[PDB]
Amino acid sequence: TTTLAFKFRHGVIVAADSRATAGAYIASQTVKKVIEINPYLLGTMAGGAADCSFWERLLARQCRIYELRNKERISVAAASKLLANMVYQYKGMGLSMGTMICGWDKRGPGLYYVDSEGNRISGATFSVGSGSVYAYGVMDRGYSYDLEVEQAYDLARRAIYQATYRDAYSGGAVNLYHVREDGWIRVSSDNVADLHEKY
Amino acid sequence: SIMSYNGGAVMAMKGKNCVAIAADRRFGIQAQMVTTDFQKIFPMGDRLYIGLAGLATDVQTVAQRLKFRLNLYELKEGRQIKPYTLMSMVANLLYEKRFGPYYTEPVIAGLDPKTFKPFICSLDLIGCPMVTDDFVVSGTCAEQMYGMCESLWEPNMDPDHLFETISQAMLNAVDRDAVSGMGVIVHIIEKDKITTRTLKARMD
Amino acid sequence: SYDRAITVFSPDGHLFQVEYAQEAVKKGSTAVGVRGRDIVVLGVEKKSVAKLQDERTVRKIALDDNVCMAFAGLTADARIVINRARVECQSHRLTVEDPVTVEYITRYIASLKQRYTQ
Amino acid sequence: TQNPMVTGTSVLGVKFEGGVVIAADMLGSYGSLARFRNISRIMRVNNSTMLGASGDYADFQYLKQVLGQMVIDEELLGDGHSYSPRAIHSWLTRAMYSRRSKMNPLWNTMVIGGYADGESFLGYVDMLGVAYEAPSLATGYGAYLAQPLLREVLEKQPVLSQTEARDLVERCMRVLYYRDARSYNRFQIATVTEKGVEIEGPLSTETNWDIAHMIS
Amino acid sequence: RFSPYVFNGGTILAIAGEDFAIVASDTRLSEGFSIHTRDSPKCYKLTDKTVIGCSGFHGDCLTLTKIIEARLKMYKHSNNKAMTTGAIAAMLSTILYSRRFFPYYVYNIIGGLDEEGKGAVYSFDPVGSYQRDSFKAGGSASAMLQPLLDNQVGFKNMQNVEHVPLSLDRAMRLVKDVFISAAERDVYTGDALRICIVTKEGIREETVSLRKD
Amino acid sequence: TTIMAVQFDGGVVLGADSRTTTGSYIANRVTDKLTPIHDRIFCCRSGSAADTQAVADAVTYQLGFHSIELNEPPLVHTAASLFKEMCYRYREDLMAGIIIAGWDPQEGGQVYSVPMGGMMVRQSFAIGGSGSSYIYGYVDATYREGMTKEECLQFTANALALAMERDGSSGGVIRLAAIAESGVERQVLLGDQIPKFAVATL
Amino acid sequence: TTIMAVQFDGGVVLGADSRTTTGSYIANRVTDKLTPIHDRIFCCRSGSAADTQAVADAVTYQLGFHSIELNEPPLVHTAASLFKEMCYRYREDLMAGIIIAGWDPQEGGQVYSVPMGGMMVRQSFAIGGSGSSYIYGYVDATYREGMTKEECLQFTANALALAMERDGSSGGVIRLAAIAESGVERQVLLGDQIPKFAVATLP
Amino acid sequence: MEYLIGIQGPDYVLVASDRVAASNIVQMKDDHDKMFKMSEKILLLCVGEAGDTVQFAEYIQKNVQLYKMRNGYELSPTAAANFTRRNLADLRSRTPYHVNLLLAGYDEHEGPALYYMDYLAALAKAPFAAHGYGAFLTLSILDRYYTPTISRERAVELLRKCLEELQKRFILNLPTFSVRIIDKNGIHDLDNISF
Amino acid sequence: MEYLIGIQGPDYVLVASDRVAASNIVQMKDDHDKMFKMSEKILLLCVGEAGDTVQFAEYIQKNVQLYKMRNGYELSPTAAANFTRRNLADLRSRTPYHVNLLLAGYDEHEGPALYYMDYLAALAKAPFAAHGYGAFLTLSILDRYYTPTISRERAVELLRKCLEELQKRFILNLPTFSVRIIDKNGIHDLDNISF
Amino acid sequence: TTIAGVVYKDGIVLGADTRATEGMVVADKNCSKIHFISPNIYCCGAGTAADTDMTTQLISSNLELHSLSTGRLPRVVTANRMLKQMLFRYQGYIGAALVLGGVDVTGPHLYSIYPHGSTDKLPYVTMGSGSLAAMAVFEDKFRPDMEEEEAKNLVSEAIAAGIFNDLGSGSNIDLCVISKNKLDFLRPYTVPNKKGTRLGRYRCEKGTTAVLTEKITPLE
Repeated sequence: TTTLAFKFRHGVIVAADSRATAGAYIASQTVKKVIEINPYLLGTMAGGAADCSFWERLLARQCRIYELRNKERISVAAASKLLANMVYQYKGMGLSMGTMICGWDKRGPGLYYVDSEGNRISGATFSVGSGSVYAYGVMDRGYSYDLEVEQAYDLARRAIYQATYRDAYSGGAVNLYHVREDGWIRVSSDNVADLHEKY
Repeated sequence: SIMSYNGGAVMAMKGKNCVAIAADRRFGIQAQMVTTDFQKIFPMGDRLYIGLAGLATDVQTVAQRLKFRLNLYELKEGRQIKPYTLMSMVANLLYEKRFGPYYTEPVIAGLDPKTFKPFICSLDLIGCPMVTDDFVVSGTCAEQMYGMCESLWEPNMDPDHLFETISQAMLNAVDRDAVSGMGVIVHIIEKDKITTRTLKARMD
Repeated sequence: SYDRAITVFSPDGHLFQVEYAQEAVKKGSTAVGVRGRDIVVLGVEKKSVAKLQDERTVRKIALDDNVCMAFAGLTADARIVINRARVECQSHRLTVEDPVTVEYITRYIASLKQRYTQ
Repeated sequence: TQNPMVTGTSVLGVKFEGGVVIAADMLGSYGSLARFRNISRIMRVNNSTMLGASGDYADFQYLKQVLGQMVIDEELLGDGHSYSPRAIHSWLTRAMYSRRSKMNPLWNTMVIGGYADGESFLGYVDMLGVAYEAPSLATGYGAYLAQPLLREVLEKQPVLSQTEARDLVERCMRVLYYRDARSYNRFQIATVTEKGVEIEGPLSTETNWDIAHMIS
Repeated sequence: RFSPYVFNGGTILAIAGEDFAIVASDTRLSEGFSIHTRDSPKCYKLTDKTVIGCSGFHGDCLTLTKIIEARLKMYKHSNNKAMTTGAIAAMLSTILYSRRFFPYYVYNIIGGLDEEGKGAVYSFDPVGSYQRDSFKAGGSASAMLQPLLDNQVGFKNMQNVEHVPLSLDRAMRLVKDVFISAAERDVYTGDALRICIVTKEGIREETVSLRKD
Repeated sequence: TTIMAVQFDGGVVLGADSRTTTGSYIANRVTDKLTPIHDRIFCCRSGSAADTQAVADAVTYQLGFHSIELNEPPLVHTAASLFKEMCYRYREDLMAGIIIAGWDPQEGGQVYSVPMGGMMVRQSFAIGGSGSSYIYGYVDATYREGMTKEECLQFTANALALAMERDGSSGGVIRLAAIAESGVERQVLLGDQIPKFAVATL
Repeated sequence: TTIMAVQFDGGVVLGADSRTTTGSYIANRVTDKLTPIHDRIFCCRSGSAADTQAVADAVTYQLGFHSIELNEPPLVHTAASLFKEMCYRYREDLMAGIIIAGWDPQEGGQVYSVPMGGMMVRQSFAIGGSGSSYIYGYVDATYREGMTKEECLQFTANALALAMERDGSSGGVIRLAAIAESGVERQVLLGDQIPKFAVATLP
Repeated sequence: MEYLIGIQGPDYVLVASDRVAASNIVQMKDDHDKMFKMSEKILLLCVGEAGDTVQFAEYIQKNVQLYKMRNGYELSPTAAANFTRRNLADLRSRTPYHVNLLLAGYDEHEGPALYYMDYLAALAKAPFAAHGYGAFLTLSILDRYYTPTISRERAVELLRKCLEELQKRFILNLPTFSVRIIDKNGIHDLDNISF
Repeated sequence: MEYLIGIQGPDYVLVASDRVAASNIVQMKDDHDKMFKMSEKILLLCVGEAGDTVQFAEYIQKNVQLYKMRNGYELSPTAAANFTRRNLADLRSRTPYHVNLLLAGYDEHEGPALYYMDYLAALAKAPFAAHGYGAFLTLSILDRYYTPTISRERAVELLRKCLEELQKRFILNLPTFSVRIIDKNGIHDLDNISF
Repeated sequence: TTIAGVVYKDGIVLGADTRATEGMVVADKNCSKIHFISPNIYCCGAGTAADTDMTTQLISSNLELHSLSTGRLPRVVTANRMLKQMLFRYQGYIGAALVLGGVDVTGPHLYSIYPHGSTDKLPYVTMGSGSLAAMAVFEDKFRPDMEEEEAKNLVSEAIAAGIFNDLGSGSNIDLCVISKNKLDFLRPYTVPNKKGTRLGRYRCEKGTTAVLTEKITPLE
């Protein structure tokens, strides 16, 4: 399990692998590790799968209620804070979550880290997961604010590739999403074994 | 588990007048991969290899003491070792540490140097000899390997199709194991030659 | 507790206590606010001026840093509604990390006046 | 309940052509002691359902109370409906599982037998709610010692006459008396057929100790 | 204090086809070293377009289906139609999650048709995450079936192979072969094989024996 | 597990059940629990199944070689002291309460209770095993000083039958032994020959 | 701790020791262990010392008011069922095995063993306490169908004296009680009056 | 482990905090703000167990702002510090907050006020205070050079000596440091001290 | 925790090590040498549990010198690494040596040799290797940029990128880094890389 | 693990299964659990397979000493003493519970040896996980002084019931017949369980698996 996302000049690039494990046994290789919140927001999967999925689905319901009542879409700073207030109450009961909220609001790009430990921080770059430490090294050596879009695609896929290469627990398919001002669009979906031939 | 700290997975499979033995190449520490060219199958003769999975330090410890005893054997006797004798020697060597056991489950695959009958066997981590006529597997993804080899094995195969079934068994087994994989070597032991091959595998 | 129905329908569609609540509006102080395009200026009437008054405590005009409001009628009800609106505005500041819009707290006060008619 | 103290061992059961026969000893052990020697562990619920329970005995008497008051409150209406044994089995599955969900189980392992609409019913409920039917059932050490004889006879001959099933039960109870440490040579047999529920007992098994002369 | 789960074994198997869904299961029920019964099917027909597979603790396997059929008949009252396959999956995800902190130890695999006449297999965890797959093995013997289906359905690690679509006659033989392979090596799977094929005409059954030991 | 020895004039009467359980499954229901340490000296085995057979081979060895050298039938007190030394020397790795009974020409019929600890004490009767707790009160009430051989065989059979009735870890057949100057006379009470006590019915 | 009740024709005979220990120090050596729940119904207290008084006060409360309402002397089976219900309802926090004995005009002399669990079973004789293990085998051998009153009093005194001799947690005086239609006759056996069994001395 | 430091002067309080947010071997934020504005004359420095910190700080913050809305004036730093102490103390409950706190405030009538508080909610007013394992390395320098009449340039110099002690001796990588000062003119942001 | 890194080139090995010795919150030594010279063509890098490191390394070192005294020539790095592995594995005794090792050597038949070894004494020859929690942060960049034919200045640049990642992301203060290169002319010391 | 034995009129009949499991997976299908020890003494080994393997090597070796030394065929009680002394000396840490059956000059004997060194002499034994199911058949059907074929069918039926009613056993029935006048090691005797026929064929042709490197090493 390795997920990363980073802000830059033309929006947010979100990349994720697709391996879910059961101990040493690999259960699946087609896990959709970026959960689609709404036409403008994305959430991420690290740690516990259902713990991520239920709270982000209920957050999508919450922000749709807010769109119906307040007649406007939700900001990142409000929605991620509601996710933090949902997951803060159940500290210490055994929950496991690592998430990134990615959208486009009036502050521009949005990228906030919220977990089941309760942490809530901003930042320009992030990476969460078991093989996340390998993703930081490949990500930060090419990262700057002035990245071009396709070079950002190459940096995201290369960092997830090296993270999947070193981590035994990470793998699957490198899924790549791009949130822009007019909405999020799917970039590509690529197997690791094809990119080993490419790289 | 202590066996699964380094990962690892080795299997053998019997063919008509040939045996095949293949081991994974990942040397691991529980999550961190370190190298991808770890040697587990060692030659103990012209047509006799031994494969050791499990804790990768006990593979090298048992294999160095085994080569120490086997060289004294083959210098004192004046013949190459028959594989059943090598099975009894490795079971003796592991059982000498009964209550201090090495964490390796060796598999042995080779040919009798006179009759050229195919032989395969495996052991537990403390020295129970298990001579089977179809296949023996060893390592952290044992269920995947029995699942592949129970359906893919058929008796009396030529070395080409034996290579094909052991390659498909290894490659489909280790891609459902997190802590194994990262490349595989395949040794085909024939009467007149040894074929050493490495395969295209997933590197994640 | 006490759970009779006070506001009940009359023989022709007139919640009597809602009519009388608007009577209680009709004798309060008259208030105006006029919107300019970069200012909003409020004007409320005084009651019984009484030159011994300390003017500080009789002010009729901040729910937040950005919003104030005018009223008419029973003064204690008005102070109650302001103390409901202020705690709702600061809870909104707690949950969204943005100051309130005027529609949110106006809809909240508009529903608060109806929930106590039923 | 966290501690079973007064316990009952194996209860058998097998379907036969026209009904169900279940059996159980009459012992209530207290640890190793044979403390109570004349208790009945078989309940007659109505004219077409009987019930035998292994494990903790106080919880069996609680179920006797509740499931007797249920059929009495059914018979007070007098509309012509009676609980089919499948209904009592589903009720016990829900009661045992609902006690399990409160982390407060009823420490039993029960066998419901009955005969309704001409069809024999034989159903198992344990303290977790694992519930199924079978052509023959056995709880406790009967599941290892008397269950193999029942299924070995049932493989050759799936339809049993009444006396064949009764002797098969007696011959399994002899095995349990030879090889269970908590059993007792004083047992009951309850048989439900078209005519209703009978209980025969106390019975006894006749032993053979000719291997005692086979030491040297 | 009352160790509240017992692993009652069993494997289930579902394959989503082009216009069908096959669901298979063993019928052996176990408890450690014992065999309770040899005819206890794990495939439960929900509606005309969906059959569900159960594996895990058997008491929760009974309780959950007694919940699901009640929820189906509540839906058929309040909405005047039968549920779709995706609606059943989305319902059961909430039902499994609402027992978060005392989970149903059940691995659910929903097989059936969607509204467009294609096969859909929805395989769940005990805590309610779910995903759509083409094929899935679950329960006890999943590690012996899932690499072989990875070979034969996804066509991985094969060169020079035509990726033919999923026909019925090859898929049925695949289900029988993988269960013979599971019964040869896993102790928990055996004694029968109950196969439910969901097509547009209805649901039919085929029974094959396995190893008795 | 219920063993019992009773001293009478001219010898001792031993008794034992025949049920050896592992957990609550009867592993052997015809177990012989009287081990000849010499001709007329029997030891009884209650507690750990390994230790009471493992020490008894060493004591049989030492006592046989001692009897060969001293040119005599060996004493019962000697056979008790060879257990009192050894079961004390390994007492933390043994769980062994032995009841040694036998005869010697020098001091007659003798019953030595060696409880778990490696001490030694002669008693007029000794009961042991898991079931002895249920028949302490019987034998304190029934024992009269100087019973005959047949009276003692009926007393041992009754006291064993009560413990086999009440204790679930005891049962089977009653194996008796009457050790005297004339020799050892063993007998087995099976089925109807076991003394029967009617249940407290109604 | 050794309590015992024996059913005979026309009533029951109860018996109890009088030694209450905390650890291995005798805290009270004249303890009265027979509690009157009604006029002719006695319960016996073995196990946790608090519970067997605290439940018994509630059962005495319910049973007296029930007897006043029904205008009837209350049954022994009623007094056993009020324990079987309540000791079962709190069985995780009680350690209580009660032996209820008594008389009623409707069914005569009755002895109900309520073991630790909240069940109920009528027996011809019941023994309880820590010392009862040493006198199971005596009373299985000595009991005869239909003993008289004085034979029951001697049988209860002998069976208690054996357990007081063998069990270190039992001793003191033997407090008997014979409950019948004529009433309750209590008596105390002290010193020489306790039936004596000579030690198995060496000859 | 997170670091805090505050110095109370004659008519000012100088506080500083580390600007790092870490996750178990790596830092995930290098512009992390641990200073939350309570009102115009009061800051609360907040470190400790993650999640408890921000929830507790914002819950206190909206009640301070709510008091300002209800009354039209600010809490005194004594009143807000005792309020925060009371809310942290109500500890033995089902909601314990393992938070470590410094509060700096300026009052019209009492002047500059600095309050130390641990996760027990023991409230101690001090002329200077510091949290973290880095406090053990720099309260000695603060005991060495602090006088009650330190003017603010000697305060930034002594703070620079303290953060250079963090750079030289302390084992955790704490490279960038945010500093603010409070006096009668409100809150003032100063330039970040970097290494 | 201590950091090691080694890069094996076509005819050279570049190794580097952190120069810090710590104690529980503070560092006691900022010129700590973890590079122990075994002979003219072999270095042994030694980190791990304190006490076991210097004792194990010097006990190997006197036997590596002793073989040269008895024989008049050097151990090959294969033989010395297998000897070190045998003494570390000889584990299932009482005496634990919980040491993390790198052995770099140049043979005069095989060229440059780099050996990885954990506390289990699992011996794995690698083209590059690293110890510590910083290995989790830097081996990925090593997989990103390493080719088998890296010339030595590009190897200094790739090392410097890894050390800047230690400065940027890693939470322990690792400011100064010693580096040596082993060649056919013996051991070469380079300038300390500092931040 | 299901092994059994009976004492019949002319000797000992031993039986076994062949399924050996590790974890909860079948590891071996045709494992031989009837060990050779002497020409007359065979020793079924249950429990820890490697410990009973080296034990029935070592005691076999010591009996090969002793039969050559005395020049006579060894007794059962000799192997009994050696087993109980070694297994008591290791205090049961050898996890081997044995059935030591043989025929010597005093007729047949059947001993069951528990790992701590306690020995029982029995007319019939069952060991292993499926010991209770075969013990049921023995308590139902055993008689003293049975003939050869009745004893063979009895042990085979008991091993069959232990195969069908246990997960821990299966896939073959081995027997052994020991007497004064004959030794009949019937391996296997009956095969109650049979692999099903594979309906599909999965034979991968040459070139199906991609190859990266290849090395041909010729030999003589």
